[PDB]
Amino acid sequence: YLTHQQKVLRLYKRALRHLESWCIHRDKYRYFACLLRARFDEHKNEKDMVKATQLLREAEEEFWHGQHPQPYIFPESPGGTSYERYECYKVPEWCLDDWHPSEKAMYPDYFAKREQWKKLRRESWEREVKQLQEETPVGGPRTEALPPARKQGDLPPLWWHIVTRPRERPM
Amino acid sequence: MNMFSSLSLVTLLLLTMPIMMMSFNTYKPSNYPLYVKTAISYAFITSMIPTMMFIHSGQEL
Amino acid sequence: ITKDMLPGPYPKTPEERAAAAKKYNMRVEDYEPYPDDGTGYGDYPKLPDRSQQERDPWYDWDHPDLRLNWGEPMHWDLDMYIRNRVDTSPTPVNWNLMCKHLFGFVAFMLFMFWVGETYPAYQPVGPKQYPYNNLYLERGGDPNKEPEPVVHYEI
Amino acid sequence: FSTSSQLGLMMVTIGINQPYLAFLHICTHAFFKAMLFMCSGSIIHSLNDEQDIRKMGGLFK
Amino acid sequence: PLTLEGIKDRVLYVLKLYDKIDPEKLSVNSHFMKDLGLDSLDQVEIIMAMEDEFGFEIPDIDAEKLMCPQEIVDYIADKKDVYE
Amino acid sequence: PKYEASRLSSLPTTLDPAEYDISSETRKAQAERLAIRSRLKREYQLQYYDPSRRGVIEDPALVRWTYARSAFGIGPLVFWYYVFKTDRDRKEKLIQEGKLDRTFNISY
Amino acid sequence: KMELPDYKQWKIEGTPLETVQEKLAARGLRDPWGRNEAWRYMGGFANNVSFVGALLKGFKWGFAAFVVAIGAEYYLESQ
Amino acid sequence: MLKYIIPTIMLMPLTWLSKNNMIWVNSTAHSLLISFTSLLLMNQFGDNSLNFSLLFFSDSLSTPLLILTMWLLPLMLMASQHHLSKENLTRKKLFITMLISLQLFLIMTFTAMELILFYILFEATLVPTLIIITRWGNQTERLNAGLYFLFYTLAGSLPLLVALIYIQNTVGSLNFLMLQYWVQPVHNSWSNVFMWLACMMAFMVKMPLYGLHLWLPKAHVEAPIAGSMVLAAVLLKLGGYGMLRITLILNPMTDFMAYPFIMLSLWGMIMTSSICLRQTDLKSLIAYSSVSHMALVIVAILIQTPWSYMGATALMIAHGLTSSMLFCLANSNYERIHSRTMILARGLQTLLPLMATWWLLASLTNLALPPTINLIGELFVVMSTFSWSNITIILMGVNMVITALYSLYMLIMTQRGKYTYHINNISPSFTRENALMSLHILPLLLLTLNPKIILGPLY
Amino acid sequence: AHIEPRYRQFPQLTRSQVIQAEFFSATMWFWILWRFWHDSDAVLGHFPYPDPSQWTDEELGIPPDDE
Amino acid sequence: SGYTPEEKLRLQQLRELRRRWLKDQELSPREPVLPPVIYKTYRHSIFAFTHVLIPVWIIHYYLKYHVTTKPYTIVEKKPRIFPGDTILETGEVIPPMKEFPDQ
Amino acid sequence: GAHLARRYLGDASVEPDPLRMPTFPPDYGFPERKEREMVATQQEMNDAQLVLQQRDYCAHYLIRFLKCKRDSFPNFLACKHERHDWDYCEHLDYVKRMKEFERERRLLQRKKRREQREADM
Ligand SMILES: CCCCCCCCCCCCO[C@@H]1O[C@H](CO)[C@@H](O[C@H]2O[C@H](CO)[C@@H](O)[C@H](O)[C@H]2O)[C@H](O)[C@H]1O
Ligand SMILES: CCCCCCCCCCCCO[C@@H]1O[C@H](CO)[C@@H](O[C@H]2O[C@H](CO)[C@@H](O)[C@H](O)[C@H]2O)[C@H](O)[C@H]1O
Ligand SMILES: CCCCCCCCCCCCO[C@@H]1O[C@H](CO)[C@@H](O[C@H]2O[C@H](CO)[C@@H](O)[C@H](O)[C@H]2O)[C@H](O)[C@H]1O
Ligand SMILES: CCCCCCCCCCCCO[C@@H]1O[C@H](CO)[C@@H](O[C@H]2O[C@H](CO)[C@@H](O)[C@H](O)[C@H]2O)[C@H](O)[C@H]1O
Ligand SMILES: *C(=O)CCCCCCCCCCCCC
Repeated sequence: YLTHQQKVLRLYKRALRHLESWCIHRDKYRYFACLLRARFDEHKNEKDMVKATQLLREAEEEFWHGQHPQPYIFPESPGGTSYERYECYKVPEWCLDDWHPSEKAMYPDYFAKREQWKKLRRESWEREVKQLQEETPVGGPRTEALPPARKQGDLPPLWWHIVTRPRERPM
Repeated sequence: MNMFSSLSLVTLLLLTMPIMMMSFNTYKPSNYPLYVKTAISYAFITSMIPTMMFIHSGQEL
Repeated sequence: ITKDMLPGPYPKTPEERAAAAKKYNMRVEDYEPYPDDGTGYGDYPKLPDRSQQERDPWYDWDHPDLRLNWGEPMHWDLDMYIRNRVDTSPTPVNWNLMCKHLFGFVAFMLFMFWVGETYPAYQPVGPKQYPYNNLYLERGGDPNKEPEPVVHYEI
Repeated sequence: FSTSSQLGLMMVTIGINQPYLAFLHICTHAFFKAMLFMCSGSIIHSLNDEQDIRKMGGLFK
Repeated sequence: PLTLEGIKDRVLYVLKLYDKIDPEKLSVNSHFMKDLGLDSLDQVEIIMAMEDEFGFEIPDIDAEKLMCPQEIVDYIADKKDVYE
Repeated sequence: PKYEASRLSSLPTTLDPAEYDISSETRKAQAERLAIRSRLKREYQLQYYDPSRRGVIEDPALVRWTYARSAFGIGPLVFWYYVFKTDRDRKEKLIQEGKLDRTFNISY
Repeated sequence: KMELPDYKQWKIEGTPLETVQEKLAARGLRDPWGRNEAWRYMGGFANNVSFVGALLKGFKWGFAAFVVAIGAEYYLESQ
Repeated sequence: MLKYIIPTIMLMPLTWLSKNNMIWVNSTAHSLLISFTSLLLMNQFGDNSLNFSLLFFSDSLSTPLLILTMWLLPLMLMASQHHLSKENLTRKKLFITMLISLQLFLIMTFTAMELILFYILFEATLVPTLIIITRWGNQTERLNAGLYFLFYTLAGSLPLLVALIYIQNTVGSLNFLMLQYWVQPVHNSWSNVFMWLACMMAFMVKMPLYGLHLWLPKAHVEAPIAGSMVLAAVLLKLGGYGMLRITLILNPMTDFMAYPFIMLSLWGMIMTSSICLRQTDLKSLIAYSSVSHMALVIVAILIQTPWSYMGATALMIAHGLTSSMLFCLANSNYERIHSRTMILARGLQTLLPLMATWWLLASLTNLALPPTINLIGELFVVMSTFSWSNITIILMGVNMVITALYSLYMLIMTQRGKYTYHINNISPSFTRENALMSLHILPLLLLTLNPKIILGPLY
Repeated sequence: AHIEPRYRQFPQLTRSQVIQAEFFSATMWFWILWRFWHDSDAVLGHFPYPDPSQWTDEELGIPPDDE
Repeated sequence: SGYTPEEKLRLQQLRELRRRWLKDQELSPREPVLPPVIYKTYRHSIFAFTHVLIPVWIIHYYLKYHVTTKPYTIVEKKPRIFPGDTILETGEVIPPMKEFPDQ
Repeated sequence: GAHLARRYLGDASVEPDPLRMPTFPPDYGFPERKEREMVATQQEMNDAQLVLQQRDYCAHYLIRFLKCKRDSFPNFLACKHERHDWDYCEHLDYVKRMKEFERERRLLQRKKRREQREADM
C-alpha cells in the first residue's frame, strides 16, 4: 500500500522528529540532523532493491531501539494535549433548521444567505449523482477518489459536508 | 459565641448564594464570574473573624 | 434488513464460507469464523484483536471518534476496544520486560521496608518521663484504685 | 507529580505521629503549588497552548 | 488571526532562509523538484519547517503532495479556515 | 533485542517481516480490500450527502454486531458459601461463649 | 498587514550555530537550515541569565533594603 | 382504601367518555389528583398500622409503595401518548384502561390484609402487564417475552398458592395482623424446607433473584415505555414487598435457608454490574442494572435486621424512580433515532444540552451519590450486612466501583464524545419530555430532606 | 491590543510588569535576609548538642569497676 | 508524489466554495437584531447588604431563637483557665503557681 | 546515627535497648538520688487544657507562655521570651534523657567487663 520510496521518506521524518525530542536545543539538533541526513544520502543511489529493503528494515530496527519514549507531539495532533479539545463546540449546520422562528429573526441576513446555499445544494444534487454514475465503472468505485466538476455551473460531486463543515475554532 | 457561630455559618451560606441565583431570581449573566469571585473574596473576610477569635482564646464549638 | 443479511450458524461447506464473507463485506480469503464450539459466535467473523487506538488517526473515518467506516464488519469486542478502554498499541518497552522491572521494583521496596522495621532508626535517649504516676488519672485511670507508683529521678 | 510527592511527604508526617505538622504542610503547600500552576498557565497561554518544556526556554526576560 | 497573504509571506520567508534554495529563483509557483532541483528528502525537510513555522503537523499522506509554495499556502489556509 | 509482541502490545508495522515482502498476490488482495472499502464508502456517501434525507443511515454492520452480541457457575457460589458459612460459624461460636466483644453493639 | 523584519539580517555568525557549522565542515557536511534558527540567538534573546543569576534576581535591592533596615534597627536600638 | 379504589375505577369511564382529543389531558389531570390525595396515607402511628377495614390496611411499608404507584400512572400516560399518537382512538382508550386496571390491582395488592387476597391481586397484575407488552410492543420477540414473563411467574406462584392454603389450614387464618400474633416457629424438616421454598420462590422470580433473572432483560427490550416504567418501578417491588411480609412466618428456618440465595445475590450483583459494562442495548443495560440493585434488596430482606429492612424500603423506592427515569431517558433518544443501540447516537450533550443534565442527574442517583435516598438505602444495607459478616464489605465495595463505572460509562458513551455525523434528526427536547424527566428526579431529590417517610415500619 | 505581537523578535514589555516583578523579587530576598539575621538558629540549631563521651563516670553514677 | 490534475481541480473547486461559505458566516452590522469610585462602593455596599448583612440577620435569628433553645445544639469547648485568672461569673481568683526553680 | 551502627553492626549486649530502658535500679551508683519536682499541679494542667503529651515536667513554662499569648493578642510577635523558656526547659529535659541512655550504656559495659573478670576467675 505504501511504496518503498514512501516508507523511506516516512522513516526519515519520523527519525528526525524523535532526534529533536532527544536533542532539545536547536544548535545541537541542527548538528545531529545533518549527520542523520548524511546516513540517508549514503545509500540514496542503491539500485539493488533487495539490498535497499534490507537497509530500510535494519533502519526501522534501529529506530525502534533508539526512539524517544516520550516524543514531542504537536498540541492538536493525535495524542497531543489539545487534540479534539474543541470538538464539543462543533455543532453541525443542520441544527439551525430546528431554531425557533424568534431565534432566526435575530439573524435575518445570515438566514437569508443560508437559504441560498440550501437552494444551491438542492439544484446541484441530481447532476452530482449523474456525474458519479457516468464516471463509475461497472464494478463500482475501485478507489475513494472523487472527481472535479467538468462543466460550468456544475459543482464537484459530494461537496456539501466538506464546504460547510464546522470551523476548527467554532466558538 | 453568637458572633462566632453566626459568622462561621455565614461563610458557608454566602458561598451557596451564587448557586441559588442560578434559579434566575436576580441573575446577571453578563459577569457571573465576577459575581462568583466577589462572593469568594467576601467569604474569606467573614471567615477571618472566627479564625481571629480562635487564635485569640482558642474558641472552638 | 432481511434474515439473509443477519448473522447465521457456523459455516460448514466452502459455499457457505463464500456466502458468509459476502454478507459481512469481506474477501473470502480474509473471512474466518470463530472456532466451532458451543460458545455462540455462529458465523460472525473473527477479526484481529487490536484496539481502535491503533487505526490511522488521519484517515477520513465515517466515525472519527471510533475510527470505523460505515459498513465494515465490527470486531466482536468493539465495545472493549474503543479509545476509552483497552489499548493494545505497541509499547517502546517489551511487555515482559516492563512486568519484570515493575515487579522487581515493588518487591525490592517491600523487602527494604521489612528491613527498616527490624532495624529501626532512633536517637540515643531514654524514655520520656511524665509526672503523677505517668499521668494515671489524666489517661482515664480508675480514681478509686491506687496506681503502682512511678518515680522519676534527677540525673 | 510534585503534588503526589508532596502528598507522600504529608503521609510520612502522619506516619511519624505528627498530625499538626502534616496539617501545616497542607496550608503552606496550598499557596505555592497553586501559584506554580498559575505560572505554568501563564506560559501555556502565551505559547498558544504549548505544554512541552522542550519548546519553551528563553522566557526569563 | 491568519490571512492568505500573511500565510504566503511566512511560507516564502522560511524558504528564503534555506540554503539549498536560491531566493532569486523562488516564487509561489516554483516546483520544488522541477524548478529548484531539490529531492524528496529535501521536500520532507521543507514540510517539517512549515510544521514548525505554523506549529501543527501535516500528515505524511498530505505532505508528499505539496510540491510548491502555493500548495502549502492552500493547505494551511484550508485547515485554518482562512478565507481572506 | 527483538520486539516480543504481547496480547496487549502488538508488533509495530515497521518491524513486521511481512510488510517488506509484498508480492503480486499481496498487492492484488490489497486492491480487492480497497475496492470493497470504496464501494461501501460510495453507498454511504450517496445517502449522507442527499439533501432530502432526514434520519439515521442504518448500518447493517452495526445491526449484525448488536444482533450477534445479544444472541464459573456454581464454583464461586460454593466458594463464597464456605467463606461466609465458616466465618459465621466461628462468630456464632464466640458469642455463645461470651468471647466476642459486643459492648456497644446495639445497631444491626 | 503585519510587517516582517528583513530576512537578510538573520546570520549565523557570532552564534553557536556557527560553531555547529564548523564542526560539520570538519566532516565535509553543511547545515542548510542554520539561518532559519538564527533569530533565536539574536536581538533581545542574545544573552540570558544563568541558573544562579535567575535565583539572584532582586538580590541587589533586597540587600540594599536589608542593610538600611538593620542599620535603622541598630540605630533605634542604641537609643 | 375505597377513597383510592373508586376514583381509580372512575378513571375508566372518564377516559371512555372523554372527547376524542381530550383523552390524555383528562386521564393525566385526574390521575394526578388521585396521586395528590394518596398523601393522606401518611397518617402512620409509631405502634399500630393504619387498619381501615377487614380487607385493607396500610403500614409504613405499603404507604410509600402506594404513593409511588399512583405517582407513576400520570407519568406513564405522559410517556406513552407520543408513540401512540397514530393509534386509533378505541385502541388508545384500551391502552389507558390497561394502565388504570394495573393501578387498581396494585394498590389493592399493597393494602390487602389477607395473604390469599394479596395472592389473587398479585397474580392479577400479570394480565394487563402481559397484554401491554404483547399488544403494544414493537418487535417480533415481544411474543416470546410475554411467555417467558408469564411462565416464570406461574412456575413459582402456583407452589406459593399451595403453601398459602396449607398455612391457613394449619394456623386458621392468613390475615397478616393475625399472623403477627399466632405465628409459630418453623422447625427443621424436609416438609418445612419445601414450605419455605414455596413461600419464597415466587417472590424471588419477581425481584428477580440472580439466576432467575433472564426474563427481565427480555421483557424490557420488548416492552413499550409505559411497560418498562411500571415493570421496573413497581412490579419488581411486588416480590420485595411479598418477601418482607412472608418472612414473618418463616423463622427460624430462614437462618440456614437464606444462604444459597444470599450467595446468589451477593455474587450476582457483581456479575450483573459487570455485564452492564458490555451491554450494547441501552434498555438491556438498564434492565441488568435493576438486577444488580435488587440483589441488595434480597440480601437485606433475608438477613432480617432493623437496619437492613429500612435500607430495603429506601432502596425499593429510590430504585423505582431512578430506573423509571433511565428508561424514559433511553426512550427519548429512541423516539428520535429508532434504535436502542447505545453506540449509535453519541455526543448528544452538544445537541441536547438540558437533556444531558437529566442524564447526569439520573446517573448520579444510579451510582448512589450522597445524600440521595439511593445511597441512604444502599448504605443501610451495607451497614447491616457487615454485621452479618465482615467479609461482605469486600463484595459490597467492589460492586460500588463497578456501578460507578457502568453508570458513568452510559453517560460518557451517549452524551459525550463527538456526535454521529449522519444522524441529523435530533430535534430539540419537547416540553413534555423535560417535564417527564423532572417529575422523576425532583421528588426523588426532595426525599433527601425527609427520608423517614420511605424507611418503612422499622423506622 | 495594547501589546502588539512581533515576528522572530523579543516581545514588547510594559513598565508596570517589569517594576512589579523586580519589587517582589527584591521583597523575597529582603525577607530571607531579614529572617536569617534574626532567626539563624532556625536553620543552624537552637541549642548545643552535648558530647556524651565528655561526661564523667561520677555524674552518670557509674561505680568503679572493682566493686 | 504531487497532486494529479484532477485532484488539483477538485481541490480548487472545493476551496472556492469553502471560502464563500466561511465569508457568509460573518454577521451583518445589525445582527443580532435584539428585541427591545462611588459606583465601586455602591456596588460593593449593596453586595455586603444582600450577601452578608441579610444572611447574618437570618442566621443569627435562627441560631438565637430556634437552635440555641434546644439542648446541646451549640456546644462550646469551655475556656482555658490559667493560674492568675479571675472568673467573671463568680469573682473567683485562680491562685498563682508555685515559685519556679531558677533556670 | 553512630549508636545505631554499634548495636546493629556490633555488640548489642552492651548497647541500650530503647524499648526497655532503664534496666538497672535507679539508685545503683547514685547514693541519695533526688526526685524530679513537678511545679504545675494536676488541676492547673487540667484547667489549662494542656494536651496530655504536653503535661510533662516542663508544663509550667508552657502554661505561662499560653497565658501570655492570649493576653498579647493581636500582637503575635510577643511572648518570645516565654516561648524560649519553655523551649529551653524541653532542651534540658532532652539532655536528661541522653544522660539516662549514656548511663545505661556504661553500666552495660561495666557488667560485660565484670563477666570477663569472672570468666577468667
Ligand atoms: C533509591 C531507589 C530504591 C529502589 C531501587 C529499585 C531498583 C531495583 C531494580 C529491580 C528490577 C531489576 O529487574 C531485572 O532487570 C534485568 C535487566 O533488564 C532483567 O534481565 C533480563 O532483561 C535483560 C534485558 O532484556 C536481559 O539481560 C535479559 O533478558 C534478562 O537478563 C531481569 O529479568 C529483571 O529481573
Ligand atoms: C336502563 C338501564 C341502562 C342504564 C344506561 C345508563 C347510560 C345511558 C347512556 C345513553 C347515552 C349514550 O350516549 C351516546 O354514546 C356516546 C357517549 O354517550 C356519545 O358519543 C361519544 O363519542 C365519542 C366517544 O366515542 C366522544 O366524543 C364522547 O364520548 C361522545 O360524544 C353519543 O353521541 C351518545 O349518543
Ligand atoms: C436453592 C435451594 C436451596 C436448598 C437448601 C437446602 C437446605 C437443606 C436442609 C437440610 C436439613 C433438612 O431438615 C432435616 O430433615 C430431617 C428429616 O429426616 C430431620 O431429621 C429427622 O429425620 C432423620 C432421619 O434421617 C432422623 O435422624 C432425625 O432424628 C429426625 O429428626 C432433621 O432434623 C432436619 O435437619
Ligand atoms: C519591604 C521592602 C522590600 C524591599 C523593597 C526594595 C525596593 C525594590 C525596588 C525595585 C525597582 C527596580 O527597578 C527596576 O530595576 C532593574 C535593575 O536591573 C531595571 O532593569 C534594568 O537592568 C536590566 C538588566 O540587568 C534590564 O531590565 C534593563 O537594562 C533595565 O530595565 C528595571 O528597568 C527597573 O524597573
Ligand atoms: C542517628 O541518630 C540515626 C539517624 C538516621 C539516619 C538515616 C540512615 C538511613 C539508612 C538506610 C536504612 C536501610 C534499611 C535498614
